[PDB]
Amino acid sequence: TQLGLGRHTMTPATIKAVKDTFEDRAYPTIFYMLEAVIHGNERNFCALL
Amino acid sequence: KMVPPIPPFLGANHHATIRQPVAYHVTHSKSDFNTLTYSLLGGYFKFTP
Amino acid sequence: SNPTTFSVEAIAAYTPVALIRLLNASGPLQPGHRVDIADARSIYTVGAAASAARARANHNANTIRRTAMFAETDPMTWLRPTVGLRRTFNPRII
Amino acid sequence: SNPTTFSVEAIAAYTPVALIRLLNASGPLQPGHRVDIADARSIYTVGAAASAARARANHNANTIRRTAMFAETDPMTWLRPTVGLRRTFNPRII
Repeated sequence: TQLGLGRHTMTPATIKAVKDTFEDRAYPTIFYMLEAVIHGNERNFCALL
Repeated sequence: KMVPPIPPFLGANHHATIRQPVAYHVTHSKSDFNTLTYSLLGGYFKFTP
Repeated sequence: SNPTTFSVEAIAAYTPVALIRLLNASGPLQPGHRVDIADARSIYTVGAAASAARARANHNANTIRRTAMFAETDPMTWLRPTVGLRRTFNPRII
Repeated sequence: SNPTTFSVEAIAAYTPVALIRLLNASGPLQPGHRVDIADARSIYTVGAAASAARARANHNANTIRRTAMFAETDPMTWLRPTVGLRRTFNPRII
């Protein structure tokens, strides 16, 4: 609390959405497959926009 | 990252009008966006007698 | 295409594999025969990727040719800076 | 235009440059030859702008001519004030 007085904080909307998507158990495995395959290449990401 | 690069053909810090403390004021104050502007205007007042 | 002749799996099988949307794996198998196998696996996917890239063949009367995507030479760059596309549009050309 | 003969880039090149929507630059070059060069650059630019101003040619059958823009004489101004169009309308005449 002492460090974060005037520093940037996150709005409650994105906190609610992000908490829901880490607590989602019906998360599709398609996202895991695509994240495993494109594997952080800019050439692979921008080819699948 | 620690010294602001201002080339000597464009005026140095210790000769210019706007100096380092005004920059340190504007980058390290987290109060508001209205009172920051009025405080910055309260900065820009001459110290001539 | 001849003579090898068709993949019945078996083991060989034939590396292209020039079929489209094959429900041959399932399909019957039924199951695989009594051979040791090691690849099998690799030569199947190598042929399958070819039998999708060559199975493209058409749909190029709808493209909209691929481009440089990012910024790169383009061997002149001395009278025209280079900018590529972000592929967000719909290539169909009608 | 002729005989000069055609900009093959090279550095001559030919100063207009009377083509439209050219996929000539990129395009192959591939790359430029063994010459001195600096300009090139300006001669290309003045030719390209002129080959777009001339490439208008039509679309003036859709104008709706340009107007006085701002308030200026209008060489009488002694029986009528002057006020120009602020062009936010769509000029097409149809």
